[PDB]
Amino acid sequence: DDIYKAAVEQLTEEQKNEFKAAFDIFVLGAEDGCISTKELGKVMRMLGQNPTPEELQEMIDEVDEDGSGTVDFDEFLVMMVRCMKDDSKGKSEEELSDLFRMFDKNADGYIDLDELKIMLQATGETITEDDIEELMKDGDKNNDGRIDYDEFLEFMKGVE
Amino acid sequence: GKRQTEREKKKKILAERRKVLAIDHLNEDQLREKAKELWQSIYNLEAEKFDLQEKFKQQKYEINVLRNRINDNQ
Amino acid sequence: DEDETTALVCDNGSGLVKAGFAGDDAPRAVFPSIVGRPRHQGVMVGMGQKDSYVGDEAQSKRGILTLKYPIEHGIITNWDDMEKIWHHTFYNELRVAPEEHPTLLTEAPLNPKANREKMTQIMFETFNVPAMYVAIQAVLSLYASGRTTGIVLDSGDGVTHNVPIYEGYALPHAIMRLDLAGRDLTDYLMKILTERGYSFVTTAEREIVRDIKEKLCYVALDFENEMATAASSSSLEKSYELPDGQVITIGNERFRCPETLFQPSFIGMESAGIHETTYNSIMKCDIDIRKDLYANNVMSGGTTMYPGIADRMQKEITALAPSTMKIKIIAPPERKYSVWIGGSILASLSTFQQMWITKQEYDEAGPSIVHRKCF
Amino acid sequence: DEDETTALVCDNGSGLVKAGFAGDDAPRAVFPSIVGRPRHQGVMVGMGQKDSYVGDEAQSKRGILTLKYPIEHGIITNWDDMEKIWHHTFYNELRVAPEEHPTLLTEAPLNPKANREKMTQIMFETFNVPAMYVAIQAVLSLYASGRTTGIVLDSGDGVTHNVPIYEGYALPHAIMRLDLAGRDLTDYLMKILTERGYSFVTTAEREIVRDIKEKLCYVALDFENEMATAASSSSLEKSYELPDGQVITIGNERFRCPETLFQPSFIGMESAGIHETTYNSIMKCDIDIRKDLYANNVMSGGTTMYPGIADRMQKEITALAPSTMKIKIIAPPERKYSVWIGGSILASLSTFQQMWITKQEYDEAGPSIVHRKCF
Ligand SMILES: Nc1ncnc2c1ncn2[C@@H]1O[C@H](COP(=O)(O)OP(=O)(O)O)[C@@H](O)[C@H]1O
Ligand SMILES: Nc1ncnc2c1ncn2[C@@H]1O[C@H](COP(=O)(O)OP(=O)(O)O)[C@@H](O)[C@H]1O
Ligand SMILES: [Mg+2]
Ligand SMILES: [Mg+2]
Repeated sequence: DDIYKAAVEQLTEEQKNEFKAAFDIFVLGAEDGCISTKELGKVMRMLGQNPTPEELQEMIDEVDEDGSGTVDFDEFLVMMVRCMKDDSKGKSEEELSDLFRMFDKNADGYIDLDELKIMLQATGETITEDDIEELMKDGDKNNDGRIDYDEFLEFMKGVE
Repeated sequence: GKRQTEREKKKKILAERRKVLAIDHLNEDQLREKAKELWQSIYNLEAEKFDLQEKFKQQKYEINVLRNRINDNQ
Repeated sequence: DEDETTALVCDNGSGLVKAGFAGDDAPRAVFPSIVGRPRHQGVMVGMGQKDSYVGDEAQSKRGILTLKYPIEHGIITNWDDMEKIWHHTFYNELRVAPEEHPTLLTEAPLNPKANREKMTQIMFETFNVPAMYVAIQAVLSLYASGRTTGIVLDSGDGVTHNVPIYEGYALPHAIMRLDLAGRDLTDYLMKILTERGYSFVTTAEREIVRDIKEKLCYVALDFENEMATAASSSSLEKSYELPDGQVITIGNERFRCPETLFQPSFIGMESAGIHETTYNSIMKCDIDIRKDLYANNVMSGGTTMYPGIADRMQKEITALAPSTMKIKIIAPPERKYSVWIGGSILASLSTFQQMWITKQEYDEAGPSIVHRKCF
Repeated sequence: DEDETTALVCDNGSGLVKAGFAGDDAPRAVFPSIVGRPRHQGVMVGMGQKDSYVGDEAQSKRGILTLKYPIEHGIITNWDDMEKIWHHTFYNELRVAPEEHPTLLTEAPLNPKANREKMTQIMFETFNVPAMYVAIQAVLSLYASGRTTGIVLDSGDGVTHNVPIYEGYALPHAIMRLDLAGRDLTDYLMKILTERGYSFVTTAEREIVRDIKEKLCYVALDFENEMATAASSSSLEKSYELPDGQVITIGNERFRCPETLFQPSFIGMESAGIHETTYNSIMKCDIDIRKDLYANNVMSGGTTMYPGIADRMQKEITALAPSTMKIKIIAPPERKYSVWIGGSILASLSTFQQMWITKQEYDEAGPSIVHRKCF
């Protein structure tokens, strides 16, 4: 699926290398190599965060969808990418404001829907309905008809 | 009030920035090397004048950004 | 900002400020001339704590601010207030820098010459406008009507001016200013509503009652007969829904409030009604053209949105003047913007930049140059 | 103790003391404001024989101690009692030394200025807190709601305060204190239970009956009709299991006890119900914003855990005020901690240390400096 490679792309190499070499703190010998779900909470204490029963149980629910009682390495990477939200070691904002200038091609102060449609089709994918619809739900909150720099920053947080 | 301050602050700034040449005594070769240097200086000044103009336009753009952030605020 | 260096057009009308760009049909930033100031001192933190509040911000924050008028009947209180409101208009509302656009301004009729000299000097020092021109709102309303003959009744919020102009020429000898305006209207209505049981002093209720004047007020065709029939007048009596939700009912007061301008003896003015002021103005000048003045009278101002001024005007002038020639008033809809439109008209033609008041002329001759550059 | 020098956040609410560290979500040490003293003298040895008993220790030792209130409706009895309870809170309960952490405290609305000056002076001399700040609980509850507009109903255990604040500005001219609170509730319930056959005077039964109020009490939708249908009401009548094991049954009293705040004439107050006190408070201020006050009312206090205040509140205000705009109350669960949360919020931002009340300012200007440093 595309979530596995998106998690690959949204996380830096040093972080994931340390994550895996440090997950290898539970394995000791003559083991399957994949530790029980609950032990995952313990590696998190090593990470420096102090999560809570609500998030812990939810996050537990975020692994092992098919119901094997065990976690693989790709689910491991997607959950880790889904845990700390400080992606890209802090997404920038200045060049991003330049990119805000980029979304707009009529120099008005905001992003028109037509400008979004041309921007999206310039990638190579055409327009489908769920695309723009979901992109609007992600970007906007009150039907203001445009994407300003706050909604701009919010929508793509962590994305490189 | 401030009538002379602004004018002579500007003239003072342009005096420290620019360099004055005792052109009358300048020798043949000296006119050569210096008019080359002056033309190159004007070249660089126009270069980052154009840079200033562009970046003026973008700072206008971020004014646009912030003023729209304000008008939405009501 | 437009790519072209077109001029700024700003009408600082006595009661409303309407600003925009030249070549535009309507002003972009239009706000009332009220200014709000923090009623108390600062102890809280995290938001607000700003001194000057202008425009719709102050309109929303009317209750928390002492509402003050930087100008009343032309008199200037504090130039800093104009400085701040012009800053707000140019940058927060017009999103324009005055460095690259000359300004055409309109001033109240017969404004002080000392006022002009001080305002121009503070303007030129504080701001960096390239060029200047200021004109009387009378000729601006004339331009909006586009007819060189007529007498202009400018009904601002501080003064009402009657100015005759024949074939595009000003007649200062027959120009008069009357101290009756919106302020008086609100005051008189305040005292009548006090006699109706509702007694308020603060400015929020001032705006509420001027809104009532905008919506429900009549101009009585016959005064005492209409109060006589307004004794009961269940149908004729009219009600308003105040924003708090209470229903406030008013009857004869609807046409007893504007009547005071016509009948100043209600609250004690030696001057008679404004129709008398137009009448005297007319006869002061040569007899012959007076008929044309009768037939070419124009009325201008935000108040003109009310009904009843036209019929009353014509009937009383016909009563005073002989009824041979037919008198008819002209008043285009939304004429409170008309002055600003005329400003755009001034910037339309290519001769207007022959007499821009540039920076160097002011630097040479000081403010005094305007004494020779405008008139 | 945290390695960082973060501030102390302590809500000395009139009825509960909730203390902890800044940056925390909930106070760590929360105890009622009762204080127990030895009912008799010392002859035994080997254990106990300690004067002051505070917190859960006194709760367990309620029977053996005379239970006294160091504060009632804001009035201060003995500063030594506060000294001891603060010692207990800081060292035995919070395990913190006040030397290295500035303290943010919350005080009951409209507390005496002399009370503030004496408490601050004894505090600074007795303790070694580096810096100080004290604030009214009204703005703290506002911060917990996170909305600058609204009227706060603070229902403590000694006083109920109604305070309007519009756009984060206090309105002392429309703030009132009512002497009805938990004490009154317990008293009235005591007399009704006396008329039910059970007559107790001591404080243990006071806590039992306030627990009954916490568990079983109703707020009657219609009063006399509900006693009329509560005549028999086998299903509607509700019982409680007292810790001794006896089953005590109460019917209409469940909704006849909180009703007294709404109907003070039951035990003789000139002031009408607290809804009238919110109503008058609202009209005292300008008319226009009153609608917003109607729509932005907030209620705070430990009592708010009871059901029925919201429906009664809205219905009666809609009965008193016009029903055009919709009135809705907001009350987050577990709002008795909310004030303390707001204290943490105050320590969250980096501007808060600009106005810490340091030791040297107090040493220079005495206690009087607070008169200029807080307000
Ligand atoms: N839409 C409207 N309908 C009726 N009256 C209005 C309206 N807008 C403004 N006014 C009145 O016009 C007055 C302001 O007059 P103004 O137009 O500023 O005079 P001037 O033409 O000298 O600038 C205000 O006091 C207000 O009562
Ligand atoms: N969990 C609870 N449920 C119901 N009522 C409570 C609860 N906890 C405390 N109370 C009531 O709250 C009162 C104390 O109010 P308090 O919260 O101290 O007021 P303030 O908000 O002014 O500090 C006590 O008299 C008690 O009856
Ligand atoms: Mg006018
Ligand atoms: Mg309380």
